[PDB]
Amino acid sequence: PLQLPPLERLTLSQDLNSTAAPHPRLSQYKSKYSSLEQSERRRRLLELQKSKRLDYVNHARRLAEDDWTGMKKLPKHYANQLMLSEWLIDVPSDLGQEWIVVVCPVGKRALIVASRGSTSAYTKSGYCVNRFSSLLPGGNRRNSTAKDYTILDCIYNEVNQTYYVLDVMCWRGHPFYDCQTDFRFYWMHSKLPEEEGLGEKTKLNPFKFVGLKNFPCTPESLCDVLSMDFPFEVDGLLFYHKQTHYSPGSTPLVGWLRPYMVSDVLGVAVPAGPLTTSSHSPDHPGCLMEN
Amino acid sequence: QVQFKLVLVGDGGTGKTTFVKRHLTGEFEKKYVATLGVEVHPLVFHTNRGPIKFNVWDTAGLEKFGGLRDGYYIQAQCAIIMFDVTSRVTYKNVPNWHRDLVRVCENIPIVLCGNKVDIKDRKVKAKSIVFHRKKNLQYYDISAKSNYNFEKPFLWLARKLIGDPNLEFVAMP
Amino acid sequence: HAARQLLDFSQKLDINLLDNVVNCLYHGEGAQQRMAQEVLTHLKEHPDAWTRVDTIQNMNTKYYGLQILENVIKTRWKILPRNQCEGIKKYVVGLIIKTSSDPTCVEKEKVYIGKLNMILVQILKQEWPKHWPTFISDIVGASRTSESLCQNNMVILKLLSEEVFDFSSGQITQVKAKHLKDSMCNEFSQIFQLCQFVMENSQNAPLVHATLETLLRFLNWIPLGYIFETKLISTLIYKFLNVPMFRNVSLKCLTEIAGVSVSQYEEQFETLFTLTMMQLKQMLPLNTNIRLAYSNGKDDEQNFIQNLSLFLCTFLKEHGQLLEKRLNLREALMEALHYMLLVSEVEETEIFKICLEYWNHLAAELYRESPFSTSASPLLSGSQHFDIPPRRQLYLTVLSKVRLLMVSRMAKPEEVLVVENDQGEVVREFMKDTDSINLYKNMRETLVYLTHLDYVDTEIIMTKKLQNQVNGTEWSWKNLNTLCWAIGSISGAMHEEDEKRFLVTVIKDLLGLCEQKRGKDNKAIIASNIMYIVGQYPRFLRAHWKFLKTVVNKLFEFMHETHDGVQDMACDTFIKIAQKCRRHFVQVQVGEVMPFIDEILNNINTIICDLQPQQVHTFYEAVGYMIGAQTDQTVQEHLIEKYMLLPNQVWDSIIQQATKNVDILKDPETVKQLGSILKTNVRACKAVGHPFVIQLGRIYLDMLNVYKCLSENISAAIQANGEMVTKQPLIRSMRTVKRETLKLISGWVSRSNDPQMVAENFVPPLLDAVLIDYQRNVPAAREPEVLSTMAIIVNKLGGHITAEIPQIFDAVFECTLNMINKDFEEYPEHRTNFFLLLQAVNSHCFPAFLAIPPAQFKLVLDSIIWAFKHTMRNVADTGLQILFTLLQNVAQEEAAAQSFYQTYFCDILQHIFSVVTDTSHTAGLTMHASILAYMFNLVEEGKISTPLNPGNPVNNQMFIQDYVANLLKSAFPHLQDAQVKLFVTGLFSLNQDIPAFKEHLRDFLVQIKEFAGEDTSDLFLEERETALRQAQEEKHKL
Ligand SMILES: Nc1nc2c(ncn2[C@@H]2O[C@H](COP(=O)(O)OP(=O)(O)OP(=O)(O)O)[C@@H](O)[C@H]2O)c(=O)[nH]1
Ligand SMILES: [Mg+2]
Ligand code: NA
Repeated sequence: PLQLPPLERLTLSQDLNSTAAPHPRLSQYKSKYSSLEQSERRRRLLELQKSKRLDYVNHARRLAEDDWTGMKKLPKHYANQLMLSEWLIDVPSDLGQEWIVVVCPVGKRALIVASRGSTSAYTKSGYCVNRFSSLLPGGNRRNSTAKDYTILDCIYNEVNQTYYVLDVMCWRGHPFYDCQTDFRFYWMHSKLPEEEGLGEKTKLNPFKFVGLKNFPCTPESLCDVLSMDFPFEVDGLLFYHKQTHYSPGSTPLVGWLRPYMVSDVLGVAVPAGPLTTSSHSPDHPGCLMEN
Repeated sequence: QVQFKLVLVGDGGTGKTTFVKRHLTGEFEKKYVATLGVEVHPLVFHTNRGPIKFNVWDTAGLEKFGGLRDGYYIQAQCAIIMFDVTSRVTYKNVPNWHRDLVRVCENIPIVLCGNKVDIKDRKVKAKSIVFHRKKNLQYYDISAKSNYNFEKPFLWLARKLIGDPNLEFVAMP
Repeated sequence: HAARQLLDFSQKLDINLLDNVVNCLYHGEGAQQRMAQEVLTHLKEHPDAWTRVDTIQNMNTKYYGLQILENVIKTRWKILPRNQCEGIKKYVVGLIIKTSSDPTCVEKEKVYIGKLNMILVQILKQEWPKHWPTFISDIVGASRTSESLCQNNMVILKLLSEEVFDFSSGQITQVKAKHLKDSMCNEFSQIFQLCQFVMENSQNAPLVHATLETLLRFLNWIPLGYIFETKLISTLIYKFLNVPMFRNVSLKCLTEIAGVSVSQYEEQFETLFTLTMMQLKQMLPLNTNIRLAYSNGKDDEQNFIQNLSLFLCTFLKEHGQLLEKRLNLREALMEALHYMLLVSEVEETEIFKICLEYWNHLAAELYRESPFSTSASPLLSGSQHFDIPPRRQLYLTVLSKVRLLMVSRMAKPEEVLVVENDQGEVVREFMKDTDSINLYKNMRETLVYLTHLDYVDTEIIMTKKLQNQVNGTEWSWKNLNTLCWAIGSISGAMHEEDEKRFLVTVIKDLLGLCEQKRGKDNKAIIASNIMYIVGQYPRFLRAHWKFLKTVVNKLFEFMHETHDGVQDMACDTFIKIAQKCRRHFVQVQVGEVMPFIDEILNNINTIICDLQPQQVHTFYEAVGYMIGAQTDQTVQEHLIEKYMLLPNQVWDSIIQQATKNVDILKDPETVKQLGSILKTNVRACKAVGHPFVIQLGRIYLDMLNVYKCLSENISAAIQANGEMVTKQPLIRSMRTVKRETLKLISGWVSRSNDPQMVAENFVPPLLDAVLIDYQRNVPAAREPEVLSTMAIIVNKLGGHITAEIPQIFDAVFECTLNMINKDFEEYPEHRTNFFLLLQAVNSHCFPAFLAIPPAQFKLVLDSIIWAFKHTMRNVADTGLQILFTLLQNVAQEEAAAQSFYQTYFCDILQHIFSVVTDTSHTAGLTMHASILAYMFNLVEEGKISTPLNPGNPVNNQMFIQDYVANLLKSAFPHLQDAQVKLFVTGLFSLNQDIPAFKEHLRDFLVQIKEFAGEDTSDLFLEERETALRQAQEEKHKL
């Protein structure tokens, strides 16, 4: 009989249903203090709140010019710029009409910033993982020297040396924060496949940028979705409310599930990709060069 | 801005020279090419009380390359006696270096530096370094190779020569 | 202005030389030449000296001329005509007389004076006893007639003393020095008297202070009679100790006397302590904040305190056992102990380190009086429990304050230094033996001792502190760090059962403190301390699974935290815990069905996907220790496979691409991936050990193949564009793959446990891939760690790799040698490593040296002589160790060992003296002496064949004695036959006393620097002569 301290309540954020932890069901169905079961509520007020009280124009320039003079609020450096999901718990009553889903790959979440003739990739922690040339506006030595920056939201997949583009928050020196996901996503898929070599590998563009497809969340779609092949291995599924602006930090307006959690949180087929997680010289070489 | 003459003495291989060139290039010399006599190197540090210029008199540790030894010391205003914590002999001779020095400069701030702390196999345990105590000198563990406590010997002397305990380095224009 | 002067046969001026010296001290790149030419005005002689100090910036030129005069005196004094020596002493004495008196002696710097006096001492070392008999009487008489003359004469005595008793070893020969020591002692009365006369009567402050200064250097050696059996202690304390401008010198004297062993003067020390304490209580009131007095103090008030530290600590440490037994001193000891506490709060690290030196000694002296806690309860009769040891009794209240001290000022435990390696790769290094961390260790040790004598006091002190943080609002990050640092230090100092109650309460409060505190700034600091604490007490974690589990899980989520630092914290802690709690992760605990490791493995990516590259490496090393715990080889193999599943698929993807286009291994990103994949393999290997062969064996052949690829790339590039290319991102990225591959390979063979298996399998592919490749690279492109990798593996396999040595020595030996055999500077890392490799071979593979042709051997041995010629201390050293070890390996081989002596003995002997008599190789003294000793001792019996070749009537001993004789006589022709005979005798009679052998060598190193001349004979032959045989007999006695 230990009497052992409740170290499980040790927490630094206030983020509800953090994906930084397991689903709010595996540990406590009634949960812990910074976890929920009612997403429906906050979802509604949050977008009934989108009435620009925020200078996203000025902020995009700050990320691009690494300038933070400053002469509820937006993060003041390269960390915490991405818009993160909570687990999908309160499955919406209108899910198949208002929401969308992006199949996500196994990789690294990054904040991509292209300006002043270069491109950098940051983690959620604002830790620089890469500095390189790219074909995003502002991201290579051949560009406009004048507010032509681009800020993207990507997952970097190692095997494919591709940065899969998850969202766009700023393109050609114009911010898309104030725009709905519907619009943000359409834009990606109309402009990404319209840049010269953006989606291929060359000297000025060493890392291909591919946009991630989105799909509808109707029973039919979700089925066919889980039945699909992808150019990568599947990490999970992101669900976006079509109407959400792009807010740095955690929101309920996009939720996350792992493939196997899907056909048991809503109701769909379960066959393909949803499953819970003389001596002797013996080694033979792939390359096969000189002994 | 005002300047000072800093005499840097120690045995051969101590790291004196490697130490000073790190400071004016940020580069690290793996080679051991001995100093002949002395070589005066200007170092500038930018403090919150204006710039400060040290004239490092990087003298030679090797007996045959000694030159005009105590001759160099004359009119010094601060010193940096150094040894190699991977070589006990270098610490055992510090008293000889300090002796030659204070007969010329009978009251100047002096710092004692044990270099090579980055090396794993250390021979001069921190327990043994006690010379500075009864001579009222400052001591520091340093590494020219890793920049461990790199600027310490200089911050201390500056604090002493300017007469400001809260003097700081900033690296202004 | 060329300004050169090699022209003596011309009337050579003063205005000119006086112009270069101003350059040496004043201007610039021209001054290099000036300094460079005055170094050269030291060729012929000093016929200039006389006119240089005669006809005079000014003092600086006279100073320069003094150095020259100084040299001839230390050098040729003996062979000089007596009548001329006499001119010098009179010129020097006179020159001293004049400068002193002058009303402007404070301006004509003490520098010129200090030099003159110093030259006088120089002369005295030469003939003071025998040719200057009245010296001490004269100077005393003069000091009594003139104060000005007395003030300087007091400096003449301080110098003379420290030249005979402080710095004689090395500069003076042993017998000569003892004669001067004797001489300084047979006439110290008249001296000491004068000092007393001055202290009692002279009211001249500069004269008196300097007499206290000369006294401080006399306390090093003078007969104790003058100290304890005179009123010296009495004068110092009553007269000078209190007055400002004498407090520091006076206290230092006292400190020197307190440092003596008391066996005979117990009384004097006592009245020395109590008498001093009176004066301090009058100087420094006990109620004054010493920290501030230091904080707001000058150089003299600051040093007085440091000194106070020195006095107090030195005295207690050595005579504390005496302040105790005597019951009258009990109050002065409590005041002294009260002073140490006030001085302990000074904000200076060097003072605290002195104060701490004592506390660690008190706490240690009372830990062995009794390591136990005073039986915790009272007696049934209410009487005194009596369990209190007699001495600890006297310190109880003080010990409590010292515990508070450790807990209030605990040093940071770990020292982190961020700094990028020679690749531009940015990393965090952990310092290991820094003074700062020694501070932590000491602090810990002190509190850990105190916790053993009474942990309740420790646990209460820590509870007050911790509570004063919760509510008490003594809140600040600096303080909360110090406390938990302290809590962490005493880990293991309690009984396992109190540890439980302590931990649980400590951390519950901290957990509480985290909720009440607003701000992610405050919360992370706290959560980090909690994690630090829960990390130091694996004992607890090992006995409470659910807790261990809750802690790892909490760390996993912290691994997505984005606040500065946290992710570093969570990883360090996690590897720490896995290292010490590993068996619990791989074995099924009460409450679940499968071993935790499984969860961890089934989820690696979701745990680590927000971490930086290095953190990912640290995480992988963490889980490595877990898997290393699973001793079921079937289950362990399955675990390793999945463990390496992520790094492998990257690897396996890149490899397939190169089996189509080897130019993909030139792609900046694939190379960046290759390095990180390897770094991961290196960490995993470090923790899993030998079993890791399953993974290494799987990528081994392909890995060595990319190695050759990358190595041929770098080399090409360099050959085409010079060393400059190595300083560009891709060539550094490529170096990295090579370097980590070598770490991986040498890392595993280190921890391998099947010598033949490693030798038959993983060693042959090394040859073509790494060795012939090193050979085939251009010099500027060869990887020095190829040689140190090989060294490690020869160290490991020894006998099992002896047959490959030739083939290895082919690839690398001569080719490497050619890079390091033109000077002693270029390719340092190659010199170092090459010889580390040659050592491991000579050390664990010597039969190889016999197998190869007699001429490759000579080549081998030749390089060893090359090693100990090196001015790089490390290389020269390794060079001596190889030679010394080599000679003994030869000794075992009876048959073919007599040929070695025939061919090489005399030559090795010649080469050793070569560097013995070289002023730049003094750090090898010990080994020099060891090796020669071994060789001469060998001479006296074991060299069974004839070297001279004129039969047996020329026995080897006599030959060696006559070969070394001419060796030195031909090399040092100025030495008289007697100096050289002496030396050769010493080499055989001291052949069994290494320390004495050492001093012998050094004595020779002094004589060769002097022209002792066949003329005068100061060497004390007959005396020294027998003392050698008085060592010869020690060999065949006991
Ligand atoms: N590992 C390590 N090596 C060092 C460090 N500092 C210096 N060294 C090495 O030690 C040697 C130092 O040589 P120098 O700097 O010339 O030492 P020095 O003889 O006192 O300087 P001079 O005689 O005036 O030329 C070089 O080989 C350096 O590579 C250090 O902090 N760590
Ligand atoms: Mg040198
Ligand atoms: Na002196």
